[PDB]
Amino acid sequence: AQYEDGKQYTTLEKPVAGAPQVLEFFSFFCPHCYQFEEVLHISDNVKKKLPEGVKMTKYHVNFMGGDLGKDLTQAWAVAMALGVEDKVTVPLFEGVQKTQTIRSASDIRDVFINAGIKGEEYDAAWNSFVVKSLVAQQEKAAADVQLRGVPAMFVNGKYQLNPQGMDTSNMDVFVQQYADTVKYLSEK
Repeated sequence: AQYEDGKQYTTLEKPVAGAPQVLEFFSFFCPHCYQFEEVLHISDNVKKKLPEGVKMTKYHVNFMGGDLGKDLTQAWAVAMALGVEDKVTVPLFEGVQKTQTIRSASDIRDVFINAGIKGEEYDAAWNSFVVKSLVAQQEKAAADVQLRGVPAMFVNGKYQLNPQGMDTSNMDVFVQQYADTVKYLSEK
């Protein structure tokens, strides 16, 4: 066929029931993640090709960048709870990987303050049990699926994107292939 298991995707040996329809994992320490977000806009171009009714989930992971890696997972939980993902994703990536001004929880916080979320609002969110459960979810979802590397996308808890099996000579072509694949997997 044109899409083959082991080529553009792999199948999970141990399918994850009740998983989000399109589930994506990343880390602000992850260099391909930076690429995926700021150069390629993967999440975005996938959405543009998903059918009606399909929700997209994105989670941060702990296994990169030690202590600040966990801090980043909690802050992403804050971002999700407050609905400010789109206002912090870029300053977080650049603060971790470009300018390297993110070294502590306090620097993560500064990014939110600069993005216009209020101090009190952030600290309350930061400490809330709603953020605790949201952290728990991020970890649970990663745990369910063997997760040892990012970026990673899983469709219907069953299939995992395999970008190493796609051409990278042209970036636009890589994105569309990636996106079309998710759509195919989506419909399967």
